[PDB]
Amino acid sequence: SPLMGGFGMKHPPPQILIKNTPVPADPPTAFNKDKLNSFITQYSTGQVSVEIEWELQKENSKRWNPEIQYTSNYYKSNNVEFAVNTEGVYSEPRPIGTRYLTRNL
Amino acid sequence: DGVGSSSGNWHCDSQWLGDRVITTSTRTWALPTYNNHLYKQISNSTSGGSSNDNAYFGYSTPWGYFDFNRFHCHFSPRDWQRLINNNWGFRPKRLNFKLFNIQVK
Repeated sequence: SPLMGGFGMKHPPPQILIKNTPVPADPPTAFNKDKLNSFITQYSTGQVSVEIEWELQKENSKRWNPEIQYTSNYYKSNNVEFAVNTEGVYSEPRPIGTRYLTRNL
Repeated sequence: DGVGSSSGNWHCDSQWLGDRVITTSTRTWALPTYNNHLYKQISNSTSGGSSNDNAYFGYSTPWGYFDFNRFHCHFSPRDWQRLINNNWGFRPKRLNFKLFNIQVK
């Protein structure tokens, strides 16, 4: 299991490598055997979509007590947590972990 | 049937289905005799209290009744949390009532 947390896999999701194909600017009219360092400056843009299916383990506790849950707070604030501000920059308030429910040992 | 066999079992669990949660609850009750088996008539003058807003007339009965018209009769606090924390609504569907292992003393 990775020490920073997560799922350790022998064969994780493969790396996806992407490159703009070099387009030479224009060769000299007489032949030259050197490797054509002059190129047309360009960049690419696009859309990428990732779809992951996750299997869940539903909590099945017989505990009578109400449990601890992650919640937002109902107190007036300048900004909404996990939103954008007046500038338009999105920010995340605190690091949310996954351990809120309980189980017996 | 008979003295030596029980006419029911204890069953006070909760089962969460897809869109259905089935609550069962078993309790032990005691029933006294009320009114010495009589049908006394009662009033505000019967108990002596005098106020027109509080004046009443009615009947006391030798019968008892079963009330389970509260949510904590059917939900543990943990079940209530499991319900209110991820559900936009709920409503009762069907009711089953059992009365077993009666002993007159």
